Amino acid sequence: SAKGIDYDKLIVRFGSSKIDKELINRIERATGQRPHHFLRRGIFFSHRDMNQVLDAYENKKPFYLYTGRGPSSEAMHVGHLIPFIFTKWLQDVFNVPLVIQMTDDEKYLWKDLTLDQAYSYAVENAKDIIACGFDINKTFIFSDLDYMGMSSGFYKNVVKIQKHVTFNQVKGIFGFTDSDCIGKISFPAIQAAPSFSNSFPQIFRDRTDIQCLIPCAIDQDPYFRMTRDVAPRIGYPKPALLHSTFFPALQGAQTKMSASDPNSSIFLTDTAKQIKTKVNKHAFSGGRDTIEEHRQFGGNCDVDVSFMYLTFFLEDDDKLEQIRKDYTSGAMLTGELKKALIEVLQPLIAEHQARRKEVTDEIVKEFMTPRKLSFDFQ
Amino acid sequence: WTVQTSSAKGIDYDKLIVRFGSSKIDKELINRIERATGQRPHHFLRRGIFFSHRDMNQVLDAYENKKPFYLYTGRGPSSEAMHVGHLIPFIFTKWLQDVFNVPLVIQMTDDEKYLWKDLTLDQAYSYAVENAKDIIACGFDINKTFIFSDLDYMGMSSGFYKNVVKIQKHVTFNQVKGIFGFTDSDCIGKISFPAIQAAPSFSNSFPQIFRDRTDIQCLIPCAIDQDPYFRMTRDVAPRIGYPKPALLHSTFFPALQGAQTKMSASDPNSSIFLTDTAKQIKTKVNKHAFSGGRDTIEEHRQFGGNCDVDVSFMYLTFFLEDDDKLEQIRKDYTSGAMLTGELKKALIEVLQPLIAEHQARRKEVTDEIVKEFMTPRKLSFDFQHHHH
Ligand SMILES: Nc1ncnc2c1ncn2[C@@H]1O[C@H](COP(=O)(O)OC(=O)[C@@H](N)Cc2c[nH]c3ccccc23)[C@@H](O)[C@H]1O
Ligand SMILES: N[C@@H](Cc1c[nH]c2ccccc12)C(=O)O
Ligand SMILES: [Cl-]
Ligand SMILES: [Cl-]
Ligand SMILES: [Cl-]
Ligand SMILES: [Cl-]
Ligand SMILES: [Cl-]
Ligand SMILES: [Cl-]
Ligand SMILES: [Cl-]
Ligand SMILES: [Cl-]
Ligand SMILES: [Cl-]
Repeated sequence: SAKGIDYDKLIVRFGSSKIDKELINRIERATGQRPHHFLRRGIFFSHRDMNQVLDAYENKKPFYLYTGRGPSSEAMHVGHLIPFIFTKWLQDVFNVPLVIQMTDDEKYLWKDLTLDQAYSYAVENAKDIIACGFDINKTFIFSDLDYMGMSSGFYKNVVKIQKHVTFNQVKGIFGFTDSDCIGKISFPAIQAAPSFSNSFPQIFRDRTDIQCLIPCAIDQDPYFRMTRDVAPRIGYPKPALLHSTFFPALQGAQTKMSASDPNSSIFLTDTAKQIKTKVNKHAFSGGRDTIEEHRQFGGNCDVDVSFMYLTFFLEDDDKLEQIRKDYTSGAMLTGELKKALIEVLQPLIAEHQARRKEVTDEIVKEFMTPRKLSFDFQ
Repeated sequence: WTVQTSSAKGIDYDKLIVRFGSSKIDKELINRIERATGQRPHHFLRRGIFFSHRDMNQVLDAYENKKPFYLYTGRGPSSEAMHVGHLIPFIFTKWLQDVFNVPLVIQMTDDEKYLWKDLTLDQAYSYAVENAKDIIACGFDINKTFIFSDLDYMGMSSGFYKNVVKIQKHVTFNQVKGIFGFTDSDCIGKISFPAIQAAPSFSNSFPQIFRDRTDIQCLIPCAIDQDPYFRMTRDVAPRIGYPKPALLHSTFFPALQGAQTKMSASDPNSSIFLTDTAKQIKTKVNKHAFSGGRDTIEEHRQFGGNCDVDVSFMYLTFFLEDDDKLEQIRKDYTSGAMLTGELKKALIEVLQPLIAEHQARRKEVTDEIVKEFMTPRKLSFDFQHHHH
């Protein structure tokens, strides 16, 4: 479907629960802040135990944030930023510590990479993540390869989890086969491990009762569905989830943007010209065949990739609505909608590149150094 | 354990060597060890207890060309209960360390036991520490040996987990399915554990001790039941740029009721535990050690005893140091001149001081000592690793 995938159905067959006006109102109530547009516009549409997190936050109880990034390469696209942009907002609004897993071991196992390459992509991607604005005093960005060997609790949990997840379970959840290397088969435990606070003793005082909130693209849910199942089996609380939709590929919402097909992506390193070019020449249009027909029948926002992008990056709700109405009425031609998006993306990407340029190795190193964060858990 | 576990003579090891594709330790190899070490080869070697190997000549070539090599063996801490059989590989390894003068690495697989058994991480780990005491009691040099818990070292090593992952990358579920008989129903922890046992075969898993060196020859002494793990390790090694580990296989220490089984810590009276009192040792031998003697004393004087099925005699071949006395007991038992009671009495006079001495040495292992042994650190050996 050109309308993108059916998320309402995805929620159902996934067992998650939808983020309704009720939950969005509570989030605004508890925080006293207007909810981020990702929630208002349905971009972050699903969740698991978000009310629990809210209860905890409601009663001054602690909780922490956790997301990850598979460093497949030094090239990242705007799609990759969505969950991070949101996680950064969550960190500022709730003012909690954040844990960001860089699965360099995952990509070593799955791709034709060297340990050093994989590790090197984590460090490089971390600069982009730091460019999103995370507070150096409230966030630990770690590489699985490095951290496994310098944590008195990370591996211990990986093992616990490994004892409670069978090969059948992962064949059924992730689709592994008898031909997959043992590394792949047991990897899910690595990604599940950061859901438990005692995986990070340096930041949590050996405590294991701290609520964990995991914001992520819906495609990561199977790992945490599995995590939540074992949490009780090993005496730990279930991590909560906040699911986001996929950022659409240029060719159409039928697919999500993917570094695999570079033609469907707008990279964080693309020049202003390349951005303009990819949008004009490749962004699927919900507009009409001829401009005459466009003026007459108007465009279809529900399948127009450029409009969808504005939904993610145009913050002003009024300007977005105006644009929706004028495109739907024909008052605006896809060429203008296109130009409107381009004027939003170019600065968004240029600014990001400017931020990235500021994060030095000394800075990346501190972010990645296991340490006590400016929080007290006693 | 597959063929011969029915015969009273125990497993057929020469037929096991062919199956496993290993090499038999013959007189040439034994004499080469003697010439290379300037020592009389340990009796386990002289008597065929350590009968098989893989690349031992490679280790010897390296040693003779002044190249270095290190030792690697391990223990699965199923419980605090260790028996006489568990000492065999350690006693031999301790001899290998003194004789060749090389660093030693000993893996305590608490994670393996946590995976396979009904234990808590703290239990498994404490078993590692306790067992570590008995192992230290075998006389290992604290300046030449590093004993580590898996649960501990994994989380404090810059090279261990990396090698485990490299190994995990080159071993398929199918591969371990056909080697260890794993199945779709096992936990993922087990499926991949073989990589944990494989990892210490490579020197860069111990950066502190070998200074990031990646080419140091490794010798693994163990009971043949551990070979599968290393047939696998030897396979992946080249695939990941590392040298293959050499091996020295030992036979199984017999269970009291017969060489049909292997002495297992599960059967309290199938073994002579290191904690047993003099009286308990005496009792176990006389009452439970399968006899190769004849049904009646008359048949015995006429047709003599059978040393190939007699458990007490098998134990003597493992612990009676004096070759001549062992032969005399063998000759006399076979001729029927000696009764099983007398043979039994000889073994008891050997086992009691042995176990007594071990229990006494183990009492000398203070908390601080076990800690230093398990603390990653540079050992009394230097390795040069130059590069720009
Ligand atoms: N009946 C017997 N007769 C003689 N020696 C025996 C007997 N039963 C056990 N052993 C030796 O004891 C050590 C521990 O083996 P476990 O199976 O307890 O422990 C285990 O489960 C191993 N996977 C632990 C391990 C980890 N890495 C290693 C490297 C080499 C040898 C062993 C290991 C071993 O040295 C073993 O050869
Ligand atoms: N496995 C994810 C990265 C990741 C690890 N942990 C996470 C937690 C939340 C979101 C993503 C992650 C990927 O391949 O991209
Ligand atoms: Cl609603
Ligand atoms: Cl309400
Ligand atoms: Cl690839
Ligand atoms: Cl010979
Ligand atoms: Cl033999
Ligand atoms: Cl058990
Ligand atoms: Cl490799
Ligand atoms: Cl008589
Ligand atoms: Cl140098």
